[PDB]
Amino acid sequence: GGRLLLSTSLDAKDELEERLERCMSIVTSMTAGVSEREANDALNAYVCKGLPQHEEICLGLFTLILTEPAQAQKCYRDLALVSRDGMNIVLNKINQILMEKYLKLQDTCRTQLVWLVRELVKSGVLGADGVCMTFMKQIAGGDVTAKNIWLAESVLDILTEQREWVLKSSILIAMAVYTYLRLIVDHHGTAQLQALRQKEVDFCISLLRERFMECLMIGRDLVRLLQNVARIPEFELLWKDIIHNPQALSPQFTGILQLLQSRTSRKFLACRLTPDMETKLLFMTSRVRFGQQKRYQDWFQRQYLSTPDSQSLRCDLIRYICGVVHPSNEVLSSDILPRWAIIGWLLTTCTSNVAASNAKLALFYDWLFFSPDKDSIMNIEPAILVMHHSMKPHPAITATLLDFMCRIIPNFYPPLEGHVRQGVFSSLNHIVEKRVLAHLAPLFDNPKLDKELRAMLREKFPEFCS
Amino acid sequence: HIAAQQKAALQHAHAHSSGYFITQDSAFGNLILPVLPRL
Amino acid sequence: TFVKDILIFIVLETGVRTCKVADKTGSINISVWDDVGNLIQPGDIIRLLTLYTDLQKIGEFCMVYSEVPNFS
Repeated sequence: GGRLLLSTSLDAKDELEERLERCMSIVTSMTAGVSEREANDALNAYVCKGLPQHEEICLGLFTLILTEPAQAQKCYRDLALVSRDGMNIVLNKINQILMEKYLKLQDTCRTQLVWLVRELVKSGVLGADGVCMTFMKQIAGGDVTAKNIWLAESVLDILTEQREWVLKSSILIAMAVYTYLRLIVDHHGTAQLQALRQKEVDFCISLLRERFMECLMIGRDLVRLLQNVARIPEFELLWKDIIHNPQALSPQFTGILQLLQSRTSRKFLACRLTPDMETKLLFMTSRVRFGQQKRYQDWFQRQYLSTPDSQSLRCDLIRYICGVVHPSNEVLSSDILPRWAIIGWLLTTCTSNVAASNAKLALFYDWLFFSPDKDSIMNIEPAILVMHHSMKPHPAITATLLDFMCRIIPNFYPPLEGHVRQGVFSSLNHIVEKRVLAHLAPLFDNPKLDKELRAMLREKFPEFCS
Repeated sequence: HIAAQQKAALQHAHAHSSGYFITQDSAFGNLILPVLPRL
Repeated sequence: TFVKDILIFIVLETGVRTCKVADKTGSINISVWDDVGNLIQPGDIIRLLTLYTDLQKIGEFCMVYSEVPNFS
């Protein structure tokens, strides 16, 4: 039984934990039975003998900080004094722990690791912004367990207290805004959650108002996050400014169109999946044979999608599948589980009308302002392929998506109806030109579809229904 | 049925979601749509 | 070292303590007990008619397998 990670009788011994425990032993042996100056003298002498030695001491002190709260302040002081690489090796192991081990990290160590990161930020350690981003990635969307909520609030408190430092990094501002705008949606239904949500709201609003042009690098998906929190009073006010006074946010911000015509970086789409979610989704989309997906979907569903609070996660997964996962031609031609089949599965797991509606919009988000010189066929193809392949086994899925596509055009934002119609038109034309679907008429005028739905399609897009 | 169906769907969205929604007379499961705020 | 020759497999089902596991060559029942039996979960990748014993979990989810043939 180690002190760093939780382990059951069933669990194999962790190599990273094993190594860190040996580093700690090396440190404690050179510091046992001596003063505090004699200890620092020996550590300094040893560290100077090379970088493998430097690594052992730095990681040993690091591990003491995580496992021994009574010694942590002293060990952090000693770490800062002996470090010869600007604490690069420590930040590396922190990121590795966060990316690979967080789910097994013991409670004491999680607490200590947040304390440590706060210290690194205060010290202005190089790469601390990257550690904060890696830490945020571990806050799971659609998860209101006590441990997850604790992390959301712990990270937020660091960012709030060290806001002046936060302001030094444009990308950290945008990542923090993206992350917390999304988390705000999950934080209701309890006193603790109400308190947390208000803190997140005030934090995001402040960055949005003080640094709007930095936040604007997010692009189109920022609008999606903002519409999802639109009924919160501070965001109603922000939306009024976005629509009526965009120059008040920034003289470089002309209005909402500018944001909607700029596609979102994969960096943002990926940050809202934890590492375990990415690993499992990437595996399903690269290694699982079509027709063999049931148990994998069951496993994923049980871990990530089996609560009412978890419904919000579906939209993050959909955007990720559509905007991040772009399988190679080899995979595309093989019998591997296609992206459309995963989307179809995710759609059917919606337990509420709200979650279903949000999921449909997320699926279509790149269609709305689609431009073939910018946006990729890969982003819009799952929606059309879900519709095509569902027609025979699940016609209701096809029908609901076709109805959504028609209704979203005048409604998404009425003053931009002409742009949205042009986006959907361009998406469909691109789908045909790229031979994703060589002909739309067999779909838009399929005999299995309700005739009134087909009349609406022919009214909207007569050029495609012949 | 059908205005009553729209009313109920919108009420459920308002109760549990901070998103902006409008109603539609959809016969295909789109009684509400998430859209941009209208002033 | 493969299932069909009857060791690494993935846990498909948990059944009182019977578990269906599988690799790329097919499935097989294995009898486990004690607290380990309460620890094993569907999706677990374990390093080890009915199979008998140690058991170590080396990961989860990301393993290709086949349900057939069911060698039990």
